[PDB]
Formats: sequence, structure tokens, C-alpha cells
Amino acid sequence: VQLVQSGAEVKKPGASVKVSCKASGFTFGRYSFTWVRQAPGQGLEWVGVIVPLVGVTNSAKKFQGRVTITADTNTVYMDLSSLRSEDTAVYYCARVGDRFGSGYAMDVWGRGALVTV
Amino acid sequence: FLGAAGSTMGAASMTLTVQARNLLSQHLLKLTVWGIKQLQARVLAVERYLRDQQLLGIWGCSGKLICCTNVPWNSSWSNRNLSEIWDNMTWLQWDKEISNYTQIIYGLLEESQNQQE
Amino acid sequence: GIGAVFLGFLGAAGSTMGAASMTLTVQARQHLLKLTVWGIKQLQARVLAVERYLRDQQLLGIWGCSGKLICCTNVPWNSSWSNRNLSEIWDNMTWLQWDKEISNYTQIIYGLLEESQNQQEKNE
Amino acid sequence: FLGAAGSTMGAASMTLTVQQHLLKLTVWGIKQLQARVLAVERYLRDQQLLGIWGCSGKLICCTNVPWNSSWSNRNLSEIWDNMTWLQWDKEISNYTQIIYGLLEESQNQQEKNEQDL
Amino acid sequence: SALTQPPSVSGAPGERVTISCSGSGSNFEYSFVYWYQQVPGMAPKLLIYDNYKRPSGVSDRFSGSRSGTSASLTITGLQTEDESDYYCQSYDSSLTYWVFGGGTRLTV
Amino acid sequence: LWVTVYYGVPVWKDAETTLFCASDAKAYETKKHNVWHACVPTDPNPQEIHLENVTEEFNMWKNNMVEQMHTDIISLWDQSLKPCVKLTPLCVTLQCTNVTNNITMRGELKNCSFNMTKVYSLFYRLDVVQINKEYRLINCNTSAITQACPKVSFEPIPIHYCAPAGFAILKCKDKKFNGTGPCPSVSTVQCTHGIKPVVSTQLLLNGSLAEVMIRSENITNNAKNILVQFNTPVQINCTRPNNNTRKSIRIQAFYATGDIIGIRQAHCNVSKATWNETLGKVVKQLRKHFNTIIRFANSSGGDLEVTTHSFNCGGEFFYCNTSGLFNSTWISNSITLPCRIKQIINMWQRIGQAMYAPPIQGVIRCVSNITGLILTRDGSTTETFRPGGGDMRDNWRSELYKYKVVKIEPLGVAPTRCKRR
Amino acid sequence: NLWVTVYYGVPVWKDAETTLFCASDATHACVPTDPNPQEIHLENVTEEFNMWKNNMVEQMHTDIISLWDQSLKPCVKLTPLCVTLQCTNVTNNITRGELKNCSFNMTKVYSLFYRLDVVQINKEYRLINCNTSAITQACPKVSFEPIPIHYCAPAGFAILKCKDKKFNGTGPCPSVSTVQCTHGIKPVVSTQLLLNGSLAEEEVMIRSENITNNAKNILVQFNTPVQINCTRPNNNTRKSIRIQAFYATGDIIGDIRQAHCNVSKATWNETLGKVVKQLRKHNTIIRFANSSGGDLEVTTHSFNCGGEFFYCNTSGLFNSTWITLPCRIKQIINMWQRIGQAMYAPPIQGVIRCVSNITGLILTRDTFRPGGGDMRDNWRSELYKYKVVKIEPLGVAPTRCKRR
Ligand SMILES: *[C@@H]1O[C@H](CO)[C@@H](O[C@@H]2O[C@H](CO)[C@@H](O[C@@H]3O[C@H](CO)[C@@H](O)[C@H](O)[C@@H]3O)[C@H](O)[C@H]2NC(C)=O)[C@H](O)[C@H]1NC(C)=O
Ligand SMILES: *[C@@H]1O[C@H](CO)[C@@H](O[C@@H]2O[C@H](CO)[C@@H](O[C@@H]3O[C@H](CO)[C@@H](O)[C@H](O)[C@@H]3O)[C@H](O)[C@H]2NC(C)=O)[C@H](O)[C@H]1NC(C)=O
Ligand SMILES: *[C@@H]1O[C@H](CO)[C@@H](O[C@@H]2O[C@H](CO)[C@@H](O[C@@H]3O[C@H](CO)[C@@H](O)[C@H](O)[C@@H]3O)[C@H](O)[C@H]2NC(C)=O)[C@H](O)[C@H]1NC(C)=O
Ligand SMILES: *[C@@H]1O[C@H](CO)[C@@H](O[C@@H]2O[C@H](CO)[C@@H](O)[C@H](O)[C@H]2NC(C)=O)[C@H](O)[C@H]1NC(C)=O
Ligand SMILES: *[C@@H]1O[C@H](CO)[C@@H](O)[C@H](O)[C@H]1NC(C)=O
Ligand SMILES: *[C@@H]1O[C@H](CO)[C@@H](O)[C@H](O)[C@H]1NC(C)=O
Ligand SMILES: *[C@@H]1O[C@H](CO)[C@@H](O)[C@H](O)[C@H]1NC(C)=O
Repeated sequence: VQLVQSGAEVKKPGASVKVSCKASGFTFGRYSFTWVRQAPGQGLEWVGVIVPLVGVTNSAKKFQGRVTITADTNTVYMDLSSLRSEDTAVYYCARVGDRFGSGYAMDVWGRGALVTV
Repeated sequence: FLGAAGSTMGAASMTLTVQARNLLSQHLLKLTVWGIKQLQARVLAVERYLRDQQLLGIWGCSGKLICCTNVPWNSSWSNRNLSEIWDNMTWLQWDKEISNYTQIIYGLLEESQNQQE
Repeated sequence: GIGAVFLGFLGAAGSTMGAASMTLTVQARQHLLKLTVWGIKQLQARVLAVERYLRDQQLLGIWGCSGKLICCTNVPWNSSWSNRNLSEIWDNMTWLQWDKEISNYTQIIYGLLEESQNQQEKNE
Repeated sequence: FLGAAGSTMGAASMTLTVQQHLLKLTVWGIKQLQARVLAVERYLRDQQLLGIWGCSGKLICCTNVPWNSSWSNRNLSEIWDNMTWLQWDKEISNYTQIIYGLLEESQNQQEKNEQDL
Repeated sequence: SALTQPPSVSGAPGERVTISCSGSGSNFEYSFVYWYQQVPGMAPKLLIYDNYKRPSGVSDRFSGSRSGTSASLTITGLQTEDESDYYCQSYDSSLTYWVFGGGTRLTV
Repeated sequence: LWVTVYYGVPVWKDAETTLFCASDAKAYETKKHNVWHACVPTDPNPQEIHLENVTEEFNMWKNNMVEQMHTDIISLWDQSLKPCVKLTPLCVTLQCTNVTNNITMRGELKNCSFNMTKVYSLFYRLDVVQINKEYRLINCNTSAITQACPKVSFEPIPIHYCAPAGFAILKCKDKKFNGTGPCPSVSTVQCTHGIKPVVSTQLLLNGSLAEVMIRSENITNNAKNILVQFNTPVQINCTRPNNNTRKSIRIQAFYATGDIIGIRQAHCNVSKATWNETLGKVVKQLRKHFNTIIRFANSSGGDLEVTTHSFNCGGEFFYCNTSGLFNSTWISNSITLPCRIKQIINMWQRIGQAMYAPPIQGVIRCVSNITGLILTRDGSTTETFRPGGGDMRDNWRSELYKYKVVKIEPLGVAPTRCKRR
Repeated sequence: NLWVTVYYGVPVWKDAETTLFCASDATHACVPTDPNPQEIHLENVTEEFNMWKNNMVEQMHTDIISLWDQSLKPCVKLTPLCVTLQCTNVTNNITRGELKNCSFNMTKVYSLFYRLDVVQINKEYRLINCNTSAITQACPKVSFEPIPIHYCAPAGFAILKCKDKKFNGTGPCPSVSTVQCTHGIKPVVSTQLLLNGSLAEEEVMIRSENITNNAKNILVQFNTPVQINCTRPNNNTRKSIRIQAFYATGDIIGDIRQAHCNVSKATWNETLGKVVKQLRKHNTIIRFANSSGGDLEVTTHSFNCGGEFFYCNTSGLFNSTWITLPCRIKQIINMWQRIGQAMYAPPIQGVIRCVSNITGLILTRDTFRPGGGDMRDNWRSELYKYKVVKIEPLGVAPTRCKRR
């Protein structure tokens, strides 16, 4: 199983970015997906989480309403609005929890898609 | 199923096949328990048949009805005239005359097939 | 289950008799209370199928075939039954076509098998 | 047959030849019945297997295909004498498919030679 | 919440390095801490979940430890392969927010 | 040469075997009261092994599932009337009055009152006959009527049919197949599709969907009924716009129909345009067997189960004209149907025996699919096709036109150039 | 020469995965128990009997999660409760200012919530997580009492069972017997303390994946039952609120205290001495700390009882370097360490007192601190001696024979 991920993109300030993660080898079942990003040369900073089973979403609360994460049945979509220079980073997505829904440690990671502004 | 039980030994030898295919021979709970007795009966028929079949299987017959062997009959198990055997010596009494020797015959047959192998 | 076996024997019906020959060896290989009742009929059908397979096996037993599949016997085939050469009778016909023409003589052949085996064992 | 487990093959071979209160009864009656049928059906599939190899319910059969040293082999005496052979299958376990092929091929060639002759 | 890591800890091969996981918050007494390794430029992998456990395909050399409000990731048998960055996070089960550490660079 | 036996080659021979019902888990779980007996659920594993170079002579007018599966309905439906209570003492000299609180109906309902061991009741003109204000039920004395239990309903439940081992079902999949003669695609399946025990006269409500096909034992013969399956469904919505009041009388407990809440006759509706389009498709397909002149006249006459369109709707049985759907004449180049309601009905044309429909409260509405038509050729100007129906057998044959039960004999012989030793 | 001979009738087997029943004596997919289970002992038999790579545990956990979720989907979803909650602290009695009387403008009603079901916000306060969690409530009919549940094998599968009381988890034990129907198993959710379960008779038994590793847990059943007399000393009141009527707490009856537990100090200290006797088998001192942190569910001894969810830290116990515990309860709960879904645990009136067992303990080295936090480990004690087995009567062996 793996998280195939979209390629690189080049966006403008306040533009719209929509990256993808397609569940390769497994269905949503009970897993939950999180989106994390990494400023080049900086530590990972959280972005969001979705639970496809019950539609629960969240964010880091410093993306105040800018980010929405959607689940379509197969893939997950997260969109950025009102981009600034600080939002250029590699936006990873990962799978949270094994079967049964337990756990919170996200261990399966997509290769990492880069967005630049 | 017995047919001509007391007939002459020669008579039974012809009709061994027994016409070929004929040789084999609250409301919810009340109806259910009746079914168990019915099904328990039928499987009991099959299990008895296969054990007999496998019993022939150990011997050099494996389900061929009449089946010659390689064990010479010892002239000690209350032998009489060969003609009388197939003239008046009916099958049922022929069992009672043998009686104990069947276990001897069963044991004797087993080793002959194995030493053949 | 044996239930799928029978129409498994029916899987390739239009194939040539030669084709079925090799495929044959390849073929040789309150909800509680409602759950109780269904248990009977599901079980009742299966044990019935077993008797069906034994009956044919026993029928195969009377003839000189034991329990093998591709059996042979030494009873001559008289030309009176569907006089036609062995060449085409295995390639351009079908089993459904074959037995339909034979269906006028099934019982006599089975009877002809019985004594054919029978004489063999006595004078053996 | 299960009781004989835990003995050498020299010992096993000989032993082989000889070889609502209503609600509880009605449900576990079916399961006991359910097991009995799977005893017979599983028996027939084995008999079908022994049929194409050239045995057909002969229990201690034989075949004319040699035991290549490529399979896990030792001195025959120890296999018969001292090696408990419930663990013998663990030796010949990943070799158990190809060996059946040789059993499968041996009969097919054997009958073909018989068919020609 | 928030938590801070030392920016870099170094050592010679064969030593027993201990990277601290401070920044412990008031709620950080709860909220399991994990440990992530990333080869710079590659997708970060997992090392330790639920403060001591280790996934199947992860070298036995790493190990976990929790000390009061602080945490620690213990390494033995350091090799040249360990040249990477280690990030530690905690799952604040109250507000349902993962928070990541600053970043530790283990240099041989 | 000699002969050799081959246990396992495919072989067929037409024969009749007793099949067994088949159902679904969730469908079985949803069985409040007895809307229709426990049935085996079938594992959704349709083998549908499509055979190649295969051809078996299907038939539909000599099929033995129809006579079989119809018998299953009769025995099952007899059990639906067994535990309920007979209405033998119920009938007495009545005092019905032509009371018309409201008029749509036209005085169809009656304010019947009986001196029971003195309560009033409502009964349509159908279920009561005048005698000589004194009246009585149509046939209580010199007859036998059994009311259905109020709890039970009469909504159809899909049923699959599976043969026991040793018998296989052949299913014809050819798109163009009038019913008789060989079928190219013969797919072997153990459990057939979702047969629906739909109870209806000439208008086939909510059955399997077909091009429109014309199927007949013999067209030249006027006697045999002509089945026509529709390729495209025609929606039919039909309502009873009156809230029924159910009053229980302790006699056992009779269920009289109390005064209606506020009176509009039950009525069915059909999209006139869609009906007109489908009928042209019918007449264009009929002309294949025949340019000519085609005329439609309404049901000629007979019992109330045939003169009109009888069908079941939410536990209530309606009798409605079809004069609004079979009045046309065609050459080479919404509609509302008045209805009646009956509570004492004798379905399946049985004398003496009949069942009393218990009242159903509220306004009754239902929607279904008009997928099949039953036409009767009249006795060389034009061939007027009046709607017939009648015999309950036909409504089964529109579904079981593509299945047969065959016995497989894996044993077989062949004269092979081989000898034993 | 060495030629093969097939030997039908062989008594060999090869263990394999399968689905098992859910036989109990009283949870709808259950079937009643078998009349006379047969335990056929086998003489002179040994096999590599494992208990950590077992295939029944993962089956059993999947069953419990399903059985949990099957009987929870149809309920009054707490989604309407997602609104700003007006509340105030309670000072009617203090003998502990956790409780908070909360009033809500409703289609205006009041209720009492614990501090663990109200989150700090920025005065007036809100529930822990409803805008980002699909909360659900439990039907009052269902009871969280632990019902025994047997696992029986289906047709053809013979469940073996180890008997040697000196059983170190994995490794062989030549005492196995066919136990087609298993012994009583009780699915009880607990952390740091396996409440009800088996107990070694000879002496404390220590079993783990691989002791030398400090990652894998320590699962111990020692010898004999220690009881845990623990209560809920609060006559609480439940009064319906119709929204589909979720339960709440209108008020309590007078006195207020904390759910004290009792452990019988002498017995507990006695047991650990035998425990530490075995722990030293594989001179350095062995000291029990009381875990480190991470989650009430784990840090504490989060044990269900009496239809309520207790979270009680063992800081009181496990304080020895060689009683009475302030066991707070929480209303909301997310079982199975899940993300998202969370229950509500509707209140029960009056008091509740309950005491059964402390048969087993979960320890994590650094033996030292306890924490289990993974209910899969709990059931690996009761299923420590059962491996489903499929019989394979065929067999092959070389022989000095030549057939034809
Ligand atoms: C389909 O139905 C038509 C009738 O509508 C059948 O045609 C009828 O066939 C029968 C013979 O099977 C005819 O009876 C014989 O007719 C001849 C004269 O043609 C007469 O000399 C004999 O004494 C006998 O009466 C019958 O007359 C004929 N009727 C018509 C109108 O054609 C047809 O055979 C049926 N086909 C099927 C599908 O069975
Ligand atoms: C089918 O169509 C026919 C004509 O296409 C309809 O015929 C009509 O049938 C009604 C039956 O109630 C006739 O009314 C009755 O006529 C007799 C004649 O003496 C009279 O005595 C009665 O009092 C009553 O009025 C009606 O006259 C007749 N139509 C014509 C033009 O004569 C028929 O209703 C349609 N439906 C059925 C179910 O047959
Ligand atoms: C049980 O746990 C212990 C320790 O947790 C495991 O022992 C460890 O086994 C590994 C693999 O052999 C050892 O790593 C090796 O270290 C040598 C150092 O010279 C290196 O050359 C090898 O390439 C490899 O990295 C490790 O040292 C050893 N640790 C201890 C304390 O013995 C043991 O394998 C575990 N058992 C099971 C069944 O998992
Ligand atoms: C079935 O429908 C027909 C017509 O659709 C009804 O027949 C009508 O009867 C009245 C009674 O006098 C005549 O005045 C009309 O002329 C008839 N219709 C036509 C078109 O001629 C018939 O009544 C309906 N069936 C029932 C049972 O009422
Ligand atoms: C039977 O009922 C009829 C009315 O349907 C009535 O006229 C007759 O007198 C009754 N009595 C008989 C003859 O049974
Ligand atoms: C719920 O979350 C949404 C999306 O993040 C946010 O827009 C909204 O303000 C939140 N509402 C409450 C009551 O917290
Ligand atoms: C252990 O005890 C300490 C007090 O000594 C307490 O603060 C802590 O919460 C307890 N539990 C854990 C998980 O350390």
C-alpha cells in the first residue's frame, strides 16, 4: 500500500492550490488522513485531518477557515485559499491509525508534493 | 432389500447387484426436531456404507461386488462338499457355520494384500 | 461442496469430446430460529448430493471401472449402434449430439456392460 | 485417527490399518450434524485424489516414482524408527505440491503405456 | 499546545545519544508523544508510537522513554546512516491537534 | 474397437424436479406479520457460466416451472388464510341505507347496520347484495368467507428459484427470443433472478422489463392469450382518496369500516403521451406478424376479475376499467381510469371460498410499472385485440419464459479405439 | 529403492486462519453452548505452540469492535448539542470543585457536566469536542456488563489447548488436547489491571513477546485473586431532556465525595513479592513506578464497571521503590483509542458499588511502570492456549516398495 501524490505546482499569492492523495492498495475503511507541510529547511507543521467515515475535519487553527479537506469515494482533497509567501512548502499527506481505527501515529507517507508562491 | 434371502447360494450369486441402483437402500421447533431425525438417519446410512466400502478397499476389491482373491481356503473351517455349498447350503446358515472364522478370514485377507504390495 | 461439481462437469458443454477428456482430469481435483431452519435445507440438499455421487460411483463400481474417470472395457462395439467412423466422432460432434442419437440404446449398453464385466472375474 | 498422533511411522502404520434445553440440543445438533457431512465430503475428495494417482482407497498404497534426494531425505531407518512424523510433514511441507505432480505424472504415463500395450 | 526540541545534538559512532523532547505543556502530561525520522529531502518515517513501542520494520537500536513532563528518544549503536532529522509530535486529544517539535539534527 | 465410459462429460435430458424457494437476508428480516413463511436465503454468487457453442430447445407453453411455481403460491396463500377467523355467523339480515355524506363514488358506499349479538358498518355496492331496506352479503349462506387477519398485509416479496444438485437451470439470454424454439445464448445458473409474485390481470404491474416482444402459444389460434412484455415501463399511480375508519367489534373480532374522515372515488392515472408512444411500439411490433388494420376494444365481458383491471395496492384490491387504455384503431401510418373497491373477494376463480379484506386506514396510494400486456385476438378487415387475462398462470409466464430445468447425467459412453487387459 | 508411498489415514495437521463462532449462555449473533464438550487428551505430542502471533486475537478484536459499533449506530446523535453551553460551578457541597451546572438555551434547560467533558475556550465554556467529533449516546436498554463469550470452531477445525501450568507464553508444551469448544472468555475493557481472568496456580507467571526488549509489554497472571472494593458514593439523578431524548444530570442528592477504591493493602503487597521473585529470574532491584503519562485511559486504570466509565490513576499503588484512589469519572469517552467517534455514557441514578478482580497486570519495562493502552493485549491472556487447527489426513513418506 502507498499514497500516490500529485506533482509539483507553482501558485501566485492568494491563488488556489488543490493537492491530491489517492489511496493505492486500500480503501478508506476506518483510516483517517492528515495533511502536513514542511517549509524548506524548517520542521513539519500540521495542516489538517479528515476522517472519511464520519466527515470530521479540523485544522491547525492558524489556517482560520482557509483550508477545507474533502473525501470522495477513493481520494482526499485539501484546498488552499489566500496564499502568502509563508505558505510555500512540501505538503505531505499520511494515513493515521491501523485497521480498527485505533492509534494516532501517521506512518504511511506520500512522497511529498511541493507548492511555491 | 433382502430379496431371496433363503434361496440357494447359486441363486443369490446371480442377483447380487440387487437391480443395480437399488442395492444402496413450538411449530418451528417441532418441525425442526423432526428434520434432525430424518437427516441424522440418512447420513448414518452413508457412513455405514463407506466403512464397508473402505473395508473392501483394504482387500483387493475396492467395491467390485464379487471379487476373487489370492488366499487359498484352508480345509479346516468346517468344509463340506463343494456341490452342497451351492446346492442347499443357504447363505444365512452358511454364516452361522463360519461364525468365528470371519475374524480369521478378515485377518488372513489383510496380510495377503500387504505382502502383495 | 459437491453441488458445484455437477454443473462443473457441465462447464464446457459445446467443446469437443476430445477437449472434455483432458479438462476432465483437470476437473479431477428470532433470526436465530430462522437460522436453524435454513440450516436444515442447506444441509438437507448437500447430503442428497452426496447420495447422487455415490450412486453413480456404485453404478461405475458394477462395471470394471472401480472409481477411475477415463475407464476402458473389453466389450466389442457392434456396428449396429450408429455405424460411423472413429475419426469424426471425436472432433466435429458434441456430447449433447452424441447421446441424443445414443439415447435409443442407453439401457442395452448398460446391460451389455454388466455381463461383460461379470464373465471376466469368474474365469480369471 | 487423531488419537494416534504422537508416534513413529513404524508404530503408526500398523495402528492405521486397524483404525431452552431443547434449544441447545437443536442448534448444537445441527453443528454436530454439520461436522459429520464435512467428514464424508472431505473423505470423498481424498478418494478422488487417490483415484487419479492409482490407489482409490488402498490406504497403504504404493507408486513407481523414486524419492529424489532433492526432497528432505535421511536414512530410511530413522524416519521409520525414531522420528515422530507429525513433524515429518514439517520437513516435506513446501515440497508437497511438486511431489504430487510426480504422482500425477506417474499414473498418466503408466496408464498410457498400459493403453498402448 | 507547544513543545520545543534542542536544535542539534551530535556524537561519535558507537555512542548512546539521547535527544530530549521538552516544550512539555500543562496538558502534555496526557497526549502521547511519537517520534519521526526524515532523511532530508525524503518522506518522514515513523519510529516510536505511544511513547515506547516500535513498529515491525524499524531497527531495534532506537528506543523510547518518557520522563515526567519531558520525553526522550534513545539511540544506541550510532551509525553513519543516522544522519537525518528527528521530529517529535504529541496528539492533544482535547482539541484534536497534532503539534510538531522544532527539529533535531543528529550529526555524526 | 471397443467402448469406453467417461464419468463427467456434459449431458442433458429434459425432466421435472421439485425446486425450492430462495430469498434474501435483509428481505427476510423485513417480514412484519406475514405480508405474504421462512425461505432459504441464497448467497449472491451468480455463477452465470456463459456456455459457448451451446443450443437447447427452450419452451414456455409446456414449461413445468409455471405449473410448479403457481402451485407454490396457492399453497402459501392458503396458509395465509388458515390462522385467521371464519366469518360464518357474521352475516345476518342487514339494514343498510344509501347514505351519501359526500359525493365525488355516486353512492357506492352503504351505511350498513346489523343486529349483532346493533352496530353500523360501511360496505361498497360490490360486497353486498340487495335482498327482498334489507340486504345481505353477496355469498355468506350457501358460501364460505374467511377474513384475513388485520395484522397481515399483502405486499409482494421477491423470490428466487434454485434447483437441487443434479439438476441445472438453463437461462436464455438472447435479446430476440419469442419464447419457443432454440436459443443461442444458454447460460447455466443455479438460482434464477428476482421472480415477483405479482397478482394482476391484463395490466402487468411492476414485473421484469423487456424492444417490446410478442409471445404466443399460437397466433393463428385465437384461443391462446398473447403476452406482450414492454421494453420501457409506464408509470401508473393510483390512489384511494378516503381515510378509512376501522372499528373492532367483539363477536374473534370483526373489523367493520367506520365512517370516512370527510368521499372521493378511488382512481388510477396514466401518462397519456407515454401510453400512446408505447402502444404505437406495440402496434408496430404486432404488424411484424401481420400493413393491416388494428383496433382495440375494451374487455368484452365476464367476471369482475377479467372485465376490468384487478390488482393489489397496499393490502387493498382494486377493480378498475381499462376502457381508457384500449380504445383506439391503428393503420400503417393524463388518462384517469374509474375504479371500484371490493373487500369480499374470491381470487383465483374459486367457488365457495373467498377472503374478506380487512380495512386499511387512511388514503391509500401506490405506484408501479406497467411492463406487460395480455391481449386476446378476436375471431379479414381488422384483428381487434381485446384485453383478456383471467387465468393467473400467464403473469408467471412473463418472467419464467427464459428458464428450464434439466437433469444432468455425467455418465456417458463412446466407442474409443482402446481395450482393457 | 527409496520409492514413495502415500499413506491415507495420517493424523497430521497444519494450523490455519478461520472464522469462529460467538457461543454464549445469554450480542445477537450468539448461539447457545454445546451440551457435553469433549476434551480428548493426546499422549506424547509436542508442537511449537505460540501465543503472540496468534490468529484468534485479531479475530476477537475485530468482533468486539463490530459488536460495539453494531449496537451503537442507531441512537440520538449528539449533533444538536453543538452550541455554546452556558454553565456555572457548583458549591452546594464540597467533600473537589470539578462538577459544573450548565444551562442551555434549547428548543432553556440546565444540566451538570464533569470537568473532563468541558473544554477550556476563550467566562463561558464548551464541551470537549463536538464541532470536530460525531458524538453518540448509548441506549439505556443496553448494559456494558461483561457477558461471557465462548469461541467454538466451525466444522473441520479442531481447537488445540495447552495444559502445562508452567507455560512461558511461546514455546512447546507437551500437554495439548482437543477442546473443540473453548472455556469462558469475558470481554472486559481495562487498562493496567486485567480485572477478571485466569491465574497461574503454582506461582506468578511472566510472559511477554521477548523479555530483553523494552518495547514489548509484560503480561502477568500471578496466582490468586486480589479484590478491588471500589464504589461511586454519589446518589445522582437522571432526568430526561427531549430534543430523541438524551439523558443528563439535573442534580445530585446532598453529600459529594470521590469514587474511592479499596485494594486490601496486605494482599497486594504480598502478591508483588511473589511477582518480583519471578521478575528477578530474568540481583538488581526491581521497582514499580506508576507509569509516566499520555492519556487518562492509559495513565490510569480506566475500567468500566456498573455501567459507568471509571478513570482512576494507580499513582496510589505502584509507588514502591523496592488503599484509596481518587477515581474521577468522565462523561464523554472515545473507546478503542479512536479518532473521531466518541460516546456519551448516559447517567445512571443513585449509587453504584462493584468489586470483582485484579487477576492480571500489564507492565512495561524501561519491568517498572505499567501501561497497556491496547485492548488487544488484554485478550491475549485468555486466549493464551488456543490455536485453531485444520486436520489434513493425507500423508507422504518414502518406502522400500515398487508397486507394479
Ligand atoms: C396454430 O394454429 C393453427 C390454427 O389456427 C393451426 O392450423 C391448423 O392445423 C391443423 C392441423 O394440425 C388443421 O387441421 C387439419 O386441417 C386440414 C386442412 O388444412 C384438414 O384436412 C384436416 O382434416 C384437419 O382439419 C387446421 O385446419 C389448421 N387450421 C388453420 C386455421 O390453419 C396450426 O397447425 C397451429 N400451429 C401450431 C403452432 O401448433
Ligand atoms: C366496454 O365498452 C362498451 C362499449 O364500447 C361499454 O358498453 C356500455 O355498457 C354499459 C354497461 O353498464 C351500458 O349501460 C347499460 O346499458 C343497458 C342497455 O339496455 C341498460 O339497460 C343499462 O341500464 C345500462 O344503461 C351501455 O349502454 C354500453 N354502451 C352503449 C353505447 O350502449 C362498456 O361499459 C365498457 N366497459 C365494460 C366493462 O364492458
Ligand atoms: C529480543 O530482544 C533482544 C534485544 O531487544 C534482541 O537481541 C538483539 O538482536 C539483534 C539482532 O541480532 C542485535 O543486533 C545486532 O547487533 C550486532 C552488534 O555486533 C550487529 O553486528 C548485528 O548486525 C545486529 O545489529 C542486538 O544486539 C540484540 N540485542 C541484545 C540485547 O541481545 C533479540 O533478537 C530479541 N528476540 C526476538 C525473538 O526478537
Ligand atoms: C367502464 O367504462 C365505460 C366507458 O369508459 C363505462 O360505460 C359508460 O356507461 C355510461 C352509463 O350510461 C354510458 O352513458 C357511457 O356512454 C358509457 N361509456 C361509453 C364510452 O360509452 C362503464 O360504466 C365503466 N364501467 C363501470 C363498471 O362503470
Ligand atoms: C340465504 O341468503 C339469501 C340472500 O343471499 C336469502 O335470500 C336466503 O333466504 C338465505 N337462505 C338460504 C336459502 O340459505
Ligand atoms: C466549527 O468548525 C468550523 C470549521 O472549522 C468553524 O468554521 C466554526 O466556527 C466552528 N464552530 C464552532 C461552534 O466551534
Ligand atoms: C503517577 O504518579 C504521579 C505522582 O507521583 C502522577 O502525577 C502521575 O499522573 C501518575 N501517573 C503517571 C502516568 O505517571
